[PDB]
Amino acid sequence: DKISHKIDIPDSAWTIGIGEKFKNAGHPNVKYPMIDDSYVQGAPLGGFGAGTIGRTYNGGFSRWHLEIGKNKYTTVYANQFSVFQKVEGNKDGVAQVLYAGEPENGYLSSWKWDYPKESGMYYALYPNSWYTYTNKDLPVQLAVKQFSPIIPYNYKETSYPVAVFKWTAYNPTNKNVDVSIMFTWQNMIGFFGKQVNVNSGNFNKIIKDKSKDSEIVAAVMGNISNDNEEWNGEYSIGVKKVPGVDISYKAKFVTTGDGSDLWHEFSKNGILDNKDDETPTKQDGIGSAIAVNFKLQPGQTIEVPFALSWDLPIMKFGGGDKWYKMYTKYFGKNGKNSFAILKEALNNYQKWEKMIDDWQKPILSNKSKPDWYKTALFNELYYLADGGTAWENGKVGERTNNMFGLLECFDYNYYETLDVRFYGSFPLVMLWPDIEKQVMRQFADTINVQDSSEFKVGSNGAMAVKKVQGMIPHDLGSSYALPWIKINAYDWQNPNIWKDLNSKYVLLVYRDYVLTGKTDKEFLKYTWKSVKTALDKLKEMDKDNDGIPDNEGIPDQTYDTWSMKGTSAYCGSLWLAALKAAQEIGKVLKDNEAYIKYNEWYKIAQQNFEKELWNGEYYNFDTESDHKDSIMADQLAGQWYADILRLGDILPKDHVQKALKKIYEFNVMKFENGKMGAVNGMRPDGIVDESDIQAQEVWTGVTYALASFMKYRGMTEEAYNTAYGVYKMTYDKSGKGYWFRTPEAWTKDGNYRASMYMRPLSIWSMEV
Ligand SMILES: O=S1(=O)O[C@@H]2[C@H](CO)[C@@H](O)[C@H](O)[C@@H](O)[C@@H]2O1
Ligand SMILES: [Ca+2]
Repeated sequence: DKISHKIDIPDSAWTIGIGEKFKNAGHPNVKYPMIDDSYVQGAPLGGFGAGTIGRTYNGGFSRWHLEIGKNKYTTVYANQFSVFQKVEGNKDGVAQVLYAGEPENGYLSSWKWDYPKESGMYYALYPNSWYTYTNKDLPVQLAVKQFSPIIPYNYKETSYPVAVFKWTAYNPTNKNVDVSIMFTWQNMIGFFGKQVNVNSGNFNKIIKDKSKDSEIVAAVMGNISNDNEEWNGEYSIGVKKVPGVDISYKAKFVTTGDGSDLWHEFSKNGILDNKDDETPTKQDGIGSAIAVNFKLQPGQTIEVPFALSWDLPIMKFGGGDKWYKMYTKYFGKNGKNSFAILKEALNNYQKWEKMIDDWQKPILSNKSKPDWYKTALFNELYYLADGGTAWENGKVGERTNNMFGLLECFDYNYYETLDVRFYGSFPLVMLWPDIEKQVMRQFADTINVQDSSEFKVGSNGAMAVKKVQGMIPHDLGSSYALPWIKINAYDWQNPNIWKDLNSKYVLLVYRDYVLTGKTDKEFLKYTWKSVKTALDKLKEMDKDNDGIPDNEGIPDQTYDTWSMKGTSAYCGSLWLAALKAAQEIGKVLKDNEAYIKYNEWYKIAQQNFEKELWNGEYYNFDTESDHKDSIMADQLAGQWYADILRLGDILPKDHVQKALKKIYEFNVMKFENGKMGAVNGMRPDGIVDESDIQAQEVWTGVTYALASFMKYRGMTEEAYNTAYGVYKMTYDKSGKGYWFRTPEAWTKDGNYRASMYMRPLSIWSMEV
């Protein structure tokens, strides 16, 4: 490998061999059907709300999130980079698709598949990823850096449906070598959303832009229709000319054929026919190809950028609503703007690389932090773009704001699940705070919505009211229904009786004020009525008059199957913290009566929480369950947020420290030797709590949250040891193969529940 000298991959990048077979992979541990797309994954391409495309470490464009809210795992085999090389003095060259695999649909048999093992590496430090190609039969070594411009505090380029592929080629040999690099792409108009005639009317065009020092050649893959539907728009691929390369292209090859129309050209001399052909297709699938050819002398390096864009301006949800995607603010809504997006990328990618470096540098340069932590911190961020992210720029057919939503996950297809976002929204408040405040305003606006229509609760078959006035919703809808319009899509349980949602809501509001500098009084004023309503409504659920809402021994908080009854450490502590936050907001907004009342409620509740739950070593799980003395990893969730919010001690420092040390000693170190995170419940005899499946699970996002709480309490070693098990399981050779699909949970056997999950974004709470 002579090429990793010529590029700049950070040591904290996650790495795997191209074509590597992973032997330990985990699978779902539930009986019901659940997504398992395998370990062949990579860092995604695409901005927020753009739809994303997962290109895997084997090279294939395989995890398709272009239909907003959906996960479709299928490799589109035509979509590839290929190489040709010919050593000066040899009669023939060699051509090779850079894909460690071969088609499963019978097509493109003429292409040279099966990129060999042990001949290159994949690296990822989101939003960047790289491939290196170090192959005994390719004398010129190649690398590519691929990315989308995902940039904190930037709401423009971060939205773009674009990717850049910056190639580097180096000749370590003593002979001249002819080299070509070819990007192929299928005209994917009709891949989803089109109910009949999926290819019909698709056509490809070639654009040559000859600006001084900025020559671009691109293919635009569109459809003859001007219909404004989710399916219609354009793809584009292209390249920018650099000194010493030439460009060639082929506008139309058939993807539902053997591929030789293209490949016989490429395999001869690495030069395409430059044949333009705008004829629309009927049934056949079609594609385009853009190539560069160059001669490298001994010792020579050259760099050349390609790009990909997708202008699919409309997202449709299953309940019928159609919305424009965010990037249309910058490029237009008519679906005929792929070239403009591509051109912007090819002309500005160096500036985008610097912007990414500038944001990653403070962390990367901090030599106190281990590399593994950096690997996880950056790579968990994949989910912000990959989680079905919806970011609207108007309803189709007809505002100041752009509504936003991130899915909980794909298996549980709910936008912004609040009990989860309490953990998973750290990166948004830290890095894209304007989006975070918009989401919270969305929740504020729902507080007094009432929908008295009844739904059947999935778990027990009881009927319940959809939305109760004064109760925060579980979620802002489903991609299968109507995001932002119809809330509480979740029906497996009744969230109107949950005991955590209203307290978490208030905590999130105050967090969002504190972590953006304690200056945004207008945000506190917008949300204040909803905060007061939320706490007042939750107070009504205190049936024994101890000042604390009572868990009911039935599904009533985020651990939906783990029954809490009476006062719980979890809900009780969140309540205490939410009261303290609201007192503070009352002081800021000069609402005396609120300050007065929430202080009184706090003092009573604090005294009783401590009396009811403090056992001398830790806080009991609850007051009334058979499992009341379980040690819960999340028992002091409210004090964790109180630390972040700078609200001081809700519980005594000594008792918090004892409890955290107990959780480390038990839930971490007695669970598979502390190598897999914090199990949720452990009995005081050191045996995992078997009262419910959730007690026997590690929750990745709970464990990262626990690690930040330990860190803030000076338990540095325990904090990183605790987090390390989650990193190991996710990313390491000894783990279970969950990279770019971190799950909610795993059991002690390492098998998982709910891949591609929002909660582990809580790792960013370790950077507070
Ligand atoms: O009912 S679920 O399967 O439970 C999931 C998690 C627990 O893993 C809950 O916290 C969340 O509120 C639910 O929307 C999910 O659907
Ligand atoms: Ca009570």
